[PDB]
Amino acid sequence: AKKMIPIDDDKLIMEFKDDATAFDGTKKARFKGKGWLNAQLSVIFFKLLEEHGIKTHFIGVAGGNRLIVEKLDMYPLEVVVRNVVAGSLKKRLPLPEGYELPEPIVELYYKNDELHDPMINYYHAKVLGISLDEIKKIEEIALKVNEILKDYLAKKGIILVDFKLEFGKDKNGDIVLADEISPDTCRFWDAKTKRSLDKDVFRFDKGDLIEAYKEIYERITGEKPEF
Amino acid sequence: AKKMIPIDDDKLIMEFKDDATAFDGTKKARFKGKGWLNAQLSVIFFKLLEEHGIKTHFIGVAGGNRLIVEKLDMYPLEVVVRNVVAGSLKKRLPLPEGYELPEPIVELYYKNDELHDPMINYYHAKVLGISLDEIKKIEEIALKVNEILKDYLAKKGIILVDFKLEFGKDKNGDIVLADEISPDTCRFWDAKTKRSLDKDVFRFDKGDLIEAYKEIYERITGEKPEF
Repeated sequence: AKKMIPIDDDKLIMEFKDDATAFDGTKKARFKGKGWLNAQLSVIFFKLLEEHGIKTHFIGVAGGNRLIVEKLDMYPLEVVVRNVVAGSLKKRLPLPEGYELPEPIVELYYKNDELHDPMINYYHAKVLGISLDEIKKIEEIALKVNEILKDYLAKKGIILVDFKLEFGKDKNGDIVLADEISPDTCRFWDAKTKRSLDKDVFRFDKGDLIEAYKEIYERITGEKPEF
Repeated sequence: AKKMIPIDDDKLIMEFKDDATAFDGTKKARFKGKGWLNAQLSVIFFKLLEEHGIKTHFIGVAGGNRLIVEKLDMYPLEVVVRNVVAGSLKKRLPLPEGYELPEPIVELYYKNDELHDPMINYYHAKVLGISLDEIKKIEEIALKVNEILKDYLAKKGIILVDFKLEFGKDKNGDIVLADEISPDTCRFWDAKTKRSLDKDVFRFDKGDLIEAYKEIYERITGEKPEF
């Protein structure tokens, strides 16, 4: 879905591709224009978060589907924030899809292909070299990001169901939001109909992925995508 | 492995059986005298913890393989403390069996047969009705229990690799250690040889289960079991 291209010690290129993968690599397809949409939406979200005082790796656009991003010492984590029950949570808590959580859930996943990205807690993280203070800072950022995105999206008739973040550390030792923010990494439901406007359309053949991602883009920007 | 028999609102009978189960019920066998050993060892450990100020459900012995225990509102948790890498941890962190942890790991598991007892974090626990203060108290108790047991066992040439606890709440709202403490619920390794003196002998056919459990009993008591 994405390619990283080194420029120097300070920055690199993050390039969004049209490739889509699901179910641990077993499902694959290419969607023309997906890269452009995910790149554009990431930029929109990064800029919004920066305005709200969230440090992100976003530096600038490099034309096409390319972003210039800050080089970081990456944490081997995927940080998932969940507002509504969906996806893997249904296999952890006996709650139905669509269940409204009384407060957000934050889950930490250890990025490790061989172990298939298992969930971890604060004690496992410490063994991996991540201090409890770092973990607390990471979850604090993720929860603030959640508030900003959910509020922003709700005013555009979209329910932020859940989303996945990655983080790294900059040269000052500050924790910086990295990776992407897109319909690939978030669950987005229409507020009126509850239908998926995200990667679940591809995961479960709910319709046309490109049309769903365009709809998100159009609702957010107020204009049709130019590509 | 165990049966619970209600007496009244204050207490019940916890009875230890000779049955052994492994790998989610797929492996079964009966070991003559296992119930007696697990009952006796639980009593020994409960008494030791009580002397060190740990609240446990232990009230008294009711002859044979029967303990009288306090009735509690049980938490739907299994709390696992790990000092040495073994078992399921090898599938979560890329560390070898026998790896010495820099500090103990505490894992919370949601007791739910349908979901196969998935691991959970503090956020999932809150959704299940368990406050962060309760979770903190539970882990504090578990970590203290760990120190007491590991110190006690090391002076008898046994390495406490890991163990599993359950807890409930008494009528005063205090958090009380429940279930059992035995070679069924702990990993015990000989300090000299590193060989299993616990349920792993049954799990992986490492030898005679009864002989292993007797050895633990003999090392702890200083005398051969009478049954």
